[PDB]
Amino acid sequence: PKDARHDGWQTLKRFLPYLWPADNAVLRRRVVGAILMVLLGKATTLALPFAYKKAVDAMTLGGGAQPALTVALAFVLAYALGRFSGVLFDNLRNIVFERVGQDATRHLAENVFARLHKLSLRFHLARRTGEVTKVIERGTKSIDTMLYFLLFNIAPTVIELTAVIVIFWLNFGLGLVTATILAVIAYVWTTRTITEWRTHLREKMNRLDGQALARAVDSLLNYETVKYFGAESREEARYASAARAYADAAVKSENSLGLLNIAQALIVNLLMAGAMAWTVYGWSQGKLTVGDLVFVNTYLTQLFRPLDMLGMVYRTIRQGLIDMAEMFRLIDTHIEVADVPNAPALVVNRPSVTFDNVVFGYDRDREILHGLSFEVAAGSRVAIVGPSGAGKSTIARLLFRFYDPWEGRILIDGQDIAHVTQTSLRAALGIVPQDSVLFNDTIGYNIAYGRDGASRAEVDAAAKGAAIADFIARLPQGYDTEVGERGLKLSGGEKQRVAIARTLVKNPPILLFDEATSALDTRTEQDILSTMRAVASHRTTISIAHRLSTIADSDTILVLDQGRLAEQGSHLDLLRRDGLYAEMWARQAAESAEVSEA
Amino acid sequence: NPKDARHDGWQTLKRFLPYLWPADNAVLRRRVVGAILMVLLGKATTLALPFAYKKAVDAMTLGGGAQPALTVALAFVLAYALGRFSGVLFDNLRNIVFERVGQDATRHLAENVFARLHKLSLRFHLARRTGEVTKVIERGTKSIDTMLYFLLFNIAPTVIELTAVIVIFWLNFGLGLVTATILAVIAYVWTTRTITEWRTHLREKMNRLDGQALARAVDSLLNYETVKYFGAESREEARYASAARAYADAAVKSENSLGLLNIAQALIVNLLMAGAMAWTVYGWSQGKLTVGDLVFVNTYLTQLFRPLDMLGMVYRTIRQGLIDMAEMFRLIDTHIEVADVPNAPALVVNRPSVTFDNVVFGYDRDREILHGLSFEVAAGSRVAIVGPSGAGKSTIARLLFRFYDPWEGRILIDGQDIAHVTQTSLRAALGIVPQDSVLFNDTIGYNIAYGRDGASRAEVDAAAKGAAIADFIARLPQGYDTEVGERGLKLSGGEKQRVAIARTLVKNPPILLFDEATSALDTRTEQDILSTMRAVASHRTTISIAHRLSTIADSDTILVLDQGRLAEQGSHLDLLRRDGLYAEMWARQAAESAEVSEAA
Ligand SMILES: CCCCCCCCCCCC[N+](C)(C)[O-]
Ligand SMILES: CCCCCCCCCCCC[N+](C)(C)[O-]
Ligand SMILES: CCCCCCCCCCCC[N+](C)(C)[O-]
Ligand SMILES: CCCCCCCCCCCC[N+](C)(C)[O-]
Repeated sequence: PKDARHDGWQTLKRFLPYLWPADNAVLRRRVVGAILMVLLGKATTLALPFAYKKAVDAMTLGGGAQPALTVALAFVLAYALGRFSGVLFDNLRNIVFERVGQDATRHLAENVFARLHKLSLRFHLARRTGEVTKVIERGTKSIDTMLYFLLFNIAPTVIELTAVIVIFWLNFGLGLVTATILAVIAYVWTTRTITEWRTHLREKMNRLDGQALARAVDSLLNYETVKYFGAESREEARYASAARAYADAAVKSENSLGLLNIAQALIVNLLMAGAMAWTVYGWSQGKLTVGDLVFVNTYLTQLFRPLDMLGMVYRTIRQGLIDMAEMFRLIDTHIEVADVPNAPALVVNRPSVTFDNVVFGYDRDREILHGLSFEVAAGSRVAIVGPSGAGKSTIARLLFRFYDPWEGRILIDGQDIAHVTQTSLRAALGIVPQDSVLFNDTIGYNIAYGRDGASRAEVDAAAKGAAIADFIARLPQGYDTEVGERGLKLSGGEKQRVAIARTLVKNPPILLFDEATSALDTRTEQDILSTMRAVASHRTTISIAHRLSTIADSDTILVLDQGRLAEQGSHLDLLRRDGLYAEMWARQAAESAEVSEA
Repeated sequence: NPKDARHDGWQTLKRFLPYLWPADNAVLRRRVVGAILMVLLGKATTLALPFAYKKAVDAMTLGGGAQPALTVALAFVLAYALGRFSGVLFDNLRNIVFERVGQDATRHLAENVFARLHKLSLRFHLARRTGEVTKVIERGTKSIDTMLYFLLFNIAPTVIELTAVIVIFWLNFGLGLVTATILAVIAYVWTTRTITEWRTHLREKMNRLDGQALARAVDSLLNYETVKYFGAESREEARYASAARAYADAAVKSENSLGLLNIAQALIVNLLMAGAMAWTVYGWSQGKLTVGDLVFVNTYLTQLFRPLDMLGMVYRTIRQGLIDMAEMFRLIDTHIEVADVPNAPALVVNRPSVTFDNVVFGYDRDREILHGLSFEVAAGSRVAIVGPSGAGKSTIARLLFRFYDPWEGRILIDGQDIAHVTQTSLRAALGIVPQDSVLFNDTIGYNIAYGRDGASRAEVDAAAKGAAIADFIARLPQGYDTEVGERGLKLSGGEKQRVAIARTLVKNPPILLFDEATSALDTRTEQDILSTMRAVASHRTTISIAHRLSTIADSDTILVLDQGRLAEQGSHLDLLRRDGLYAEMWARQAAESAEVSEAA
């Protein structure tokens, strides 16, 4: 299986089950029909030059003005009809297949998509919409072009080349056979080596093009700054030099194409010259008819027509195979966090949260949690705070099982979250993160996202609960207002309110505020804090906060130092202890005063 | 006037022709001539080579005058092969010789448009998304290049060949044959075109669906965390699958239609083939035509219809290329709102005063903002401009840099109306630190050096020091070669403002503008940067446009705008004493800060 040379062959064999699904009968029928269309089309194209030979033969055999007229007429008509017919077969093959190709590549994409969702968070799925989109577009085009070239250019040509070898064998040579085989070998090898050089030139040209283009775009998007420094002439010169570098590279790449074409023309035409000369010489001895010259000429031109594209085909087939290989590598990549076999669902009857001696870090060379233990009582409002090395920023990620502890365990109710299904676990958890994100869709879609079947009544109830309902009411399209971009832009407080609403639709027993107000301004922070307190009403709530004043009303506060629980208690008890929390409090207070000073 | 014509493809091409035939470069003109010669040689060769084929056949079937027939046939066969290779050689030599011409012409068109875009008014608001613009321009470049190549090296050679084939078929056959092939070409073109319009529409629908599917997938992947938080994986998968199926259906239709065009083309071509070959053989029956003639006619027809095998795509591309090119010329045509007057003198700043003289202005003609604004800023003085929401102060810097002209009134620097001087000299007199400074996609050292064209490493260092950003750059791994902006290291607002101060330091302008310079900063950052700003304001005329009055209270004088006019003028104390608009504002701002101080 995967235990193989890892070449184009393996990638292709891996793709083969998509083309021959074994789920779908209809597609299998289509593949068969397409193959029949290939065989018919080749049969037709091989046959039609014989029709040409006969017409010539009848006019040359050949004592004057004879029934040769009827026969020659019949044969030219057969030849023309054959030409049209082969085209009909080829286009019919394309048509019958296209559904197969489209389905197979779709299923491959869907499999990759699903896996990418199963894979680890640590794969840094935070990047540019444009860059990713360009890459995926490029690869999609790559794999498609590749499939079409492989199935409908290379394979028919292998069949035709073999048939021409058998035919040329039976009726000529075998000097003819060796000459054409050597010609094909030289043609392929030459095309290949020149193509490798050409692909390198293409890459350089492409990179230069990107550079000139980046210069123009950066310049234009910075029109104000360019005016401010009166730098138009400068930017023009800057663009122009880049544009010149690009043009030089383009001239080189395009010229190298002329070289490949000429090289190919020489090979084909030496073969033409030799084959036709030899055919004439055979005719001179009465061994071969005059029709034979036409026969050989047609056979060779037909053979070498698909190889006219060979260079491009090769580059393309190469690139696609690379890209597919890449696809499969992702499908192959192992999943860091998995449900154990036959994992039970989490059942939350009492929503306590326990951290039991948790040792964790993102990377094995940097340990963040050094044996963290704490208990959060069901229904309590708790805060987790600490200074810079405390490790509090891991809590949410550990709790939703984005990662597993190196050592120790996390429990909800009485249960190790490592031993339950990931879906049931996340089903018990609500989060309002620091930067909530909106999908590119309506406010309603975004709120409804909290639970799969969510009704509009539910969206309304949640929107009320987060107090974003009036704002939505004052939009013309209300809940059908598109947001994100290109959509309406929301303020930070508005987005946090959507996030809270989303969680309200989910309606979880355990709710996490993960630096929820950290990006908000003061007035916004104070406003959203009452909504948060209200929404915390009959849930176990864990608030992870930088600014202590925002969490002072907590039932209890857990203070972390150096990956362990340093202090615990209510805000007054902690101030009374004169410990780490008290110090932080003083410090934050002092800074608040300082800003007020100025 | 060439611009005085119907707006079609012909006009667009005629506009492009001077780029192809420069009358500046000459070398390129030679290349164009040479390329045309390669077209002619290549055509002569391809038209000639079937005759060599015809003759070879003739020597084999009427070997009476052509002997030794083996020798005659061989010589002709070799002639034919040599001819094939030769036509290919001419064609590629033509491409090679032209390619520099093409690249240069399109480069110049691009440079003309670029220069224009910089000349056009700010109101076209040229700040938008990099990815979209880049993909569009890439699309347009590919589009125009492809149409040029198809026009010069597919359509035109085919016209030459088609005419030649008509003259030849005329002299030596038919002329029923001439009519038949011409009818065939006409049917072929018409069928191809009508099918192509339909196909192009299907292509557009397909493409739009593809983008939609890709966007759903990308939104999901970039939102892996949120998708996780809500257990929404299956939902997102189904959501991708639905779009993906819509795309696949559209693609299937589009590719199927390709099969229809190909089949229609083959029907037309092959009917012609059948008729021509029948007519030729029957002509042979009557002793009119040689058997070589059959081969000759067949070869001629296949050669004629090979470049037309691409006709559909070709048609789609050339059309699009022409549209895109027209768009280019439209930009070049668009008139310039703000221009130097003819033979404009340089602005000469000896004493750097600034005068606003009865200035009436608005961005748009139905909304007037400045209603006759007048003020004098003394050379070397430090002044602030403040006002409430409708005062119009946000226009001042834009008027000074002549992004726009006053509707009425004028602006003077050192007694010279800025409308009548060269824009470059005027802008040379002015420094600005704007509210949001922007960085080029390049190193931080480049961004600082940008203040003056020839800026030395030393000047950059001095400016960085004056901006108090030198220490920060030192602690960068790559120092001045640290890449910044998008695709680069992210700088804080204060860091960006400090880079802007450094650029202005490199520039060393006589007059300096702080245009809401600290308005995007937090309080401490603002307080830090203000001392730097004051130091750099030392011996310049400085104009500070500020929302927050406390940040400008130490000004030599303060200009208070209300409703597009000068309401109040004077020192911060004179203004508090008057108990006027500035006083009210001051009081209110103080109140607000205290209220904010309250929440702690
Ligand atoms: C309809 C075609 C769907 C198949 C999936 C296409 C995704 C292409 C991504 C290829 C990128 C691989 N890589 C990283 C080497 O570029
Ligand atoms: C939105 C209007 C587009 C006009 C922009 C033209 C600026 C010149 C950039 C052309 C780039 C040429 N290229 C891609 C070959 O480098
Ligand atoms: C071959 C290089 C010539 C400059 C390339 C400029 C690209 C032009 C893109 C124009 C597209 C505008 N549009 C879609 C409205 O037609
Ligand atoms: C690291 C990049 C690999 C990501 C591949 C994701 C494949 C998602 C499917 C996108 C296919 C777009 N399509 C086929 C509709 O054009």
